[PDB]
Amino acid sequence: TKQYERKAKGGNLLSAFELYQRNSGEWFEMCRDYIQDGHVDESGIFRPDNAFYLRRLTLKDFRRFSLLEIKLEEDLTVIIGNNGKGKTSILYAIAKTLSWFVANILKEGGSGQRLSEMTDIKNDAEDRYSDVSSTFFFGKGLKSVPIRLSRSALGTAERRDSEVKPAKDLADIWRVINEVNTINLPTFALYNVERSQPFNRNIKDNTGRREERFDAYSQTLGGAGRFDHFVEWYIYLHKRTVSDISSSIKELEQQVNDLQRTVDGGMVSVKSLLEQMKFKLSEAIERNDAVLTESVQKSIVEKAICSVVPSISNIWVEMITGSDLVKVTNDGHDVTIDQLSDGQRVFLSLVADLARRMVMLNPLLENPLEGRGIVLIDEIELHLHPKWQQEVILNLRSAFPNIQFIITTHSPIVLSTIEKRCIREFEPNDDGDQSFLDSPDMQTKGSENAQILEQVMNVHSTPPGIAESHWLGNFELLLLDNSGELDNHSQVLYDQIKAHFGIDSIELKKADSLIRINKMKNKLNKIRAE
Amino acid sequence: REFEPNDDGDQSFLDSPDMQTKGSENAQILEQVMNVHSTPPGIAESHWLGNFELLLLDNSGELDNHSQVLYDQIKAHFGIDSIELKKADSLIRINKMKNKLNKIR
Amino acid sequence: RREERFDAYSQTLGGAGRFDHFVEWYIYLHKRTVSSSIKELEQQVNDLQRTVVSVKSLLEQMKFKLSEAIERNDAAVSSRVLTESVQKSIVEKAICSVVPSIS
Amino acid sequence: SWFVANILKEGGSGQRLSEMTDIKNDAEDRYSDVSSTFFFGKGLKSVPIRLSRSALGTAERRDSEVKPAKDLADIWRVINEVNTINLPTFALYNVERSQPFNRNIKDNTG
Amino acid sequence: MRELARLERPEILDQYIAGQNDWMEIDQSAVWPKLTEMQGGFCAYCECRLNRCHIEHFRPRGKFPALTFIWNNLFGSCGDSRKSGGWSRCGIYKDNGAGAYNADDLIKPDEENPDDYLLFLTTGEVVPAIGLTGRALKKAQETIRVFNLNGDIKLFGSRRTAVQAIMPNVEYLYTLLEEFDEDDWNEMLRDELEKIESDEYKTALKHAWT
RNA sequence: UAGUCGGGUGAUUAGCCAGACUCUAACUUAUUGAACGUAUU
Ligand SMILES: Nc1ncnc2c1ncn2[C@@H]1O[C@H](COP(=O)(O)OP(=O)(O)O)[C@@H](O)[C@H]1O
Ligand SMILES: [Mg+2]
Ligand SMILES: [Zn+2]
Repeated sequence: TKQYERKAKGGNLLSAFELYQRNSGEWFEMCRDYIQDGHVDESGIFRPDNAFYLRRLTLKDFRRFSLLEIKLEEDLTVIIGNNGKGKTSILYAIAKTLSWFVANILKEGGSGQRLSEMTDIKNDAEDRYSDVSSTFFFGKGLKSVPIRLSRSALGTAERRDSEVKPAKDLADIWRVINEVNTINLPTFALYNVERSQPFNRNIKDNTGRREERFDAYSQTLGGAGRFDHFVEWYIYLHKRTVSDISSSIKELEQQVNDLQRTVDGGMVSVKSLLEQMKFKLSEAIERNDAVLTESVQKSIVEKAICSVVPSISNIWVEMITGSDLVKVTNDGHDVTIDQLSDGQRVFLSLVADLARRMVMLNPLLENPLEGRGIVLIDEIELHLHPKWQQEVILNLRSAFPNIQFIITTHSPIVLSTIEKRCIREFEPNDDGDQSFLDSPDMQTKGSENAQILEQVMNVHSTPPGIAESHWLGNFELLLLDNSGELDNHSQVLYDQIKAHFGIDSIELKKADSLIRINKMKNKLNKIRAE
Repeated sequence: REFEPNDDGDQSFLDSPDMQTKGSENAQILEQVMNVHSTPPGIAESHWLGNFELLLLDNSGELDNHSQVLYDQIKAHFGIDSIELKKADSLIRINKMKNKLNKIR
Repeated sequence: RREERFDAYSQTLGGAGRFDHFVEWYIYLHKRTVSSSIKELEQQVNDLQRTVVSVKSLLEQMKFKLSEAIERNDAAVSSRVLTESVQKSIVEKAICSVVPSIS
Repeated sequence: SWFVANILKEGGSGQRLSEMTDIKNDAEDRYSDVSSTFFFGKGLKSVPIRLSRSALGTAERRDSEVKPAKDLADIWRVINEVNTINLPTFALYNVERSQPFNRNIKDNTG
Repeated sequence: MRELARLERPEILDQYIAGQNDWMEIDQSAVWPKLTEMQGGFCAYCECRLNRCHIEHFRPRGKFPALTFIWNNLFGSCGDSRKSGGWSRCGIYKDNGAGAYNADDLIKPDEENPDDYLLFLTTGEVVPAIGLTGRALKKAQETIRVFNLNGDIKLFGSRRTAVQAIMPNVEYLYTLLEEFDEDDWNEMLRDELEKIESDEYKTALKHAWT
């Protein structure tokens, strides 16, 4: 129609797509360019011209929340609060919404997930239904994609309908354009606390192939990833890389060259091995000579893992025992995956899974980890030592620079690495009638952990249920009550502090400081009186 | 019972920390027992106060153009009521007073 | 577990002849047989360890060969056994000789 | 596990060390030992227990020494049989305690 | 790091001779009373309170076996080798953690005043002093690197905390420069500087005060 | 900084130029019906 033509020529993606569907060249190219166009910034990072992110979320009578609105950052949003404030509820709500995109990218008219009629409606809601409303953004040509998931309580006669057509309409564009000419696709993933599972190498999935591209969407919003699928996929990649002879020839050529250098260096014991390898190389060259995409994929993932996971410097597949084993160099020692600590394994699993999916979904990018998507992580600090907590967010953002991360944490150490604008904080005495979440007053990035605890997380620097925690405070009060002089009572407490905390304790030094300053203040006061 | 941070598996005994932990400040336990900086070293803003102090000491305690710029950055980033800005203010005051004494001498 | 000579008597009089057991076993033997004295092997492993990035795969192979040689050396007279390469060849010959229309 | 097994049943067996995971990878002696000493009042100041496991290649078998655990557990079991006594609680809560709740509350099988 | 005043040479070093005799032979309880008089129960390099402590050869026995029973070369350092591994500053780190170093390019605290080379920030870093180039810069930078005077978190934090505890007092004293006459105010500053000899990290506390 | 408003240019829904704005904070919509603007009479 003329109306659609005008909007499409103005840059509207949906209109361009509608014109493509009715006339089934120009319009196809418009749609494909809208999805694929982008540029490399000054830092060498690819940036899509049309970004995809969640803008806003509204929850009505959902679990704890009577009515709650959240505005999200395009890059990173961190939700903080005490246990039971609904941090996990928020991520669950988002994940269910994202399931509608995934279902429709896989299958025309696919069905996403639903709100629970048993658990998800607020218990004391007068209206017996719940709504999760989301608005997504996809460039200036599609500024608003509104979705609503709704559910009425069990045994209510009036049933409230979800509104999911906009999700389906956008997902249709991705699916149909991809079918004609390959495009990069968005990654959606949820990593909840269920990602902490025991590892089993042996239990193998026979429900689809792992090398097929759309396997990247398999159980992507189930909460645990599929680290088993990663291992299978990685072994597959290894077998294919070994099998193509030119890389084997190049590898064999490199091995022959290394062995020749050793023989030239005076090690005559390896001459027999060199002759064997030269023979193998000659045979390989003689066999019919012709870069594997599989080799590059493997390298990308290996680099990602090693860059993000601090204890892991190398990862590889060994077959020589007679079974396929993935091995890693962890803290300088070669170990199996099963030998990793739970903390290391869980974090490795997260990054491995995410990297796999991004590589599979972004085949046209030079760096596939610069693809688009939305990733939800619950309790990012799960099983991490404080040292690791100080690096985790920086490493993730560097490895996946165009993903929107939505994170929950209980860690002041994590918060010390994040700007206040990214933080959304529950009011302490909320009770689920707060309308809008807000950022803390204090700047967290680069701040001391003690300050974050007190100013942002409302936790005292010393444990209130221990008497010794109050002694320095009491000591100060005693000094102030006795005109700054060390009386019998102040001396006793001083001695107690000294005896308990020790001679070079911070507490004692503070006490000493108080004595010195108060003595000097009193001397001033006497001079002034004279 | 604490493991040594650079244990390569040949540690024979697990040992108690030297500092008393019960009733101690969390920031102290981080540094003295867990071997972790109280401020994240991989954030530039964590070094600004140190850099600010060094600039002040290089210019005989007077706010030069460079020190003023950094001061303004600290103010802009941490805020007017921040502990970091108060420390910076304190540094200015003390160093100015020290320099005045030096000039009198 | 490793295999041992008297595993030949395991389930011999009920449970023998299952395709899945064969395929698993056969692939296993293939992976092992893809690609010397113990002292010589020990010396080669030591020389390769001193060199050790590109030779790391070769070192792991040689360490495996050394371990196998030690194991065979340590293994008893009662459990004496042909090399995996020979075993594989004999079974392949048997299959090709017996099974109609498999060459 | 050796105390628990023997409180429940005479000559009950506790859990063993794994040959694959529990032995140090570069162990010269190719075995692992877990030695524990328990205390039970001034009457029984030392109850030593050792769990042992040798690697697969087996130059010599290293046996676990669990008799003191069994002996003590026997005392609890036998005296309890005659007259009810209070018994010790042993429990491990590892990171596997974090798992989803199944609503489907089962049979009172009894 | 403080300027140290070496004075009198002990009798027991005269008996043992370098080359023939080994270091482990000597009675070490004979040596400590003179070092404790010199150093004041504090470390040579970091100025922690000594509790676990060992005799440190400034130039090591491996590289320099001639310098073994020489009174210049001995210093009382923090940490104990015999007790445990994983001590990561001062004498133990000089040997193991700092592998490659020129022994010439280090501040020997008995010979040289370290206050020309090292400045102590109230943030609890230690830095090269204002206006050093070439050799003096190289000596400042290597002393910091080899004794690990920032990289040890236990040290860095313990020093930072010590300085930050007194910074209310330093602020408050200099505001009363206005009101008091010189003889009163100089008595006040001398009294404070007197107290911090008995305190730990005394050089760091001096730079705050002066 | 970013987003926003938009006077000018520009074979012109682009790009470029100029000036401005900033409550945590626009996402441009629907006919033949209704109302409004224009045309017709
Ligand atoms: N249907 C519901 N009605 C009312 N309160 C609910 C309902 N479902 C959950 N809650 C409450 O919401 C909280 C759930 O917290 P959760 O979403 O896991 O947040 P967090 O992860 O921050 O603890 C608990 O306080 C629980 O009592
Ligand atoms: Mg009309
Ligand atoms: Zn020291």
